[PDB]
Amino acid sequence: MNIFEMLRIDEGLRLKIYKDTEGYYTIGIGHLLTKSPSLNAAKSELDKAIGRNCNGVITKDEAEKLFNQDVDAAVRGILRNAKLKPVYDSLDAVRRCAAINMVFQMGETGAGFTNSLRMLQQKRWDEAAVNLAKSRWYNQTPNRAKRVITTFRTGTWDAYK
Ligand SMILES: CSc1ccccc1Cl
Repeated sequence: MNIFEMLRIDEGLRLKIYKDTEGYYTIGIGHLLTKSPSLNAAKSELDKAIGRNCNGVITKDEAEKLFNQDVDAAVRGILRNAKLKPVYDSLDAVRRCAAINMVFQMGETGAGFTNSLRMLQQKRWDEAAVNLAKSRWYNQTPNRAKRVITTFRTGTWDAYK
């Protein structure tokens, strides 16, 4: 298990434009295209991302390439963020995957987790797990949030096996 396998489980793989759990146009392994309601706007973002005229459809290789870029962007965003980096650097490798997973899903802005971050940095795992669940995130995607929270609570891959 690694961050790629973990997010591939959580996001699935679809080769044609779809809507995510929030109703936003997406493709591949959870690659957000746009929050605009315009499918044409989403198709333009897709063509820009892939470098060719895609008509809303990509190959598996292209989906995996976008996915690698997206995971890397989440990691680099953590490392550039003065609030997130110290917490991330305090974690073991398995829990770092849970952190990347959250940033992939919600972005750096998706900021309100200050108290959870403090508990995680303090290694108060059960308390952090309780706090993480008091969130729109948990209520709207509870099965995925439960898996991520179990990963933070235990430092194991048990929720994904
Ligand atoms: C909200 S999860 C997270 C994100 C960035 C760095 C560390 C953590 Cl625990």
